[PDB]
Amino acid sequence: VVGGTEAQRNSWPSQISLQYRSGSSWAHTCGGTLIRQNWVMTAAHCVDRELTFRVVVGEHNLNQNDGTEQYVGVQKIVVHPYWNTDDVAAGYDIALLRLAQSVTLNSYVQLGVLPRAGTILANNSPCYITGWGLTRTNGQLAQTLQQAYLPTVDYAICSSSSYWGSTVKNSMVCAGGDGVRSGCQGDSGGPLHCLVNGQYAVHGVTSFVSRLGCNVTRKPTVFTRVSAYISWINNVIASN
Ligand SMILES: *[C@](=O)([C]([N]C(=O)[C]1[C][C][C]N1C(=O)[C]([N]C(=O)C1=[C][C]=C(C([O])=O)[C]=[C]1)[C]([C])[C])[C]([C])[C])C(F)(F)F
Ligand SMILES: [Ca+2]
Repeated sequence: VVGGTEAQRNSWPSQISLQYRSGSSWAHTCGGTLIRQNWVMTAAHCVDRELTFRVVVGEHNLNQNDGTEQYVGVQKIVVHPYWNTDDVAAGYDIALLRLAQSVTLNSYVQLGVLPRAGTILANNSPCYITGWGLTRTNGQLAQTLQQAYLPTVDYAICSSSSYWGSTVKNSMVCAGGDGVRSGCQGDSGGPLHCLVNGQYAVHGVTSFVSRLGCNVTRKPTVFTRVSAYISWINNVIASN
């Protein structure tokens, strides 16, 4: 997150860290959202890769023992069947991960609230991106979980030529584009939390940014629209 602030440790309890094995160690690669005690929602591009993964729930600081983490294996990966490798603009950038165990819930570990199917946010709706991604274009991961306020940019504006044009589809959410705040590498797969009728729900799965940088004016961060995939999600869970 470029232009982030440190999240309180109990603000975003559905955020997870998706990590890959690196020798003797584990490295954060993507975010995700805990959606069942044994299921995580992330981006397809995070997991359509030759890596071995684990999930950390109750994670705040990637570099320090928080005393709240649960570390769990990834047992099954279900990428959306219409995802195309290395092709974010074609959409379908979503995957579900069945965890090797069911995590226990607490103020640091909660299921993400998902929107009802079909729900679309009014332009300029209040949302926060969260994650440990780069804090500057070509920078480094955050240590502590970051948040940034990214108001939505509706499809009509976002798909206009001054914004993303035809790159953006109606199965995506755009948010931000102020030139200061954005997602950046390592935020991918995490939640976009939007406040509607007094409740935060996870409306987006972080997907991609501009070829010119992370924080680029009129190039909002782009997310998979969760509410377009409710039936898909439910079918995967029910079949696995
Ligand atoms: C995420 O944390 C990360 N996402 C990305 O880096 C994604 C994954 C593929 C590359 N990518 C990008 O965001 C890149 N953009 C594009 O590849 C792209 C831009 C424009 C168009 C188009 O048609 O208009 C098509 C593709 C940029 C250049 C890095 C963050 C940024 C959410 C992780 F991948 F894990 F790093
Ligand atoms: Ca930690």
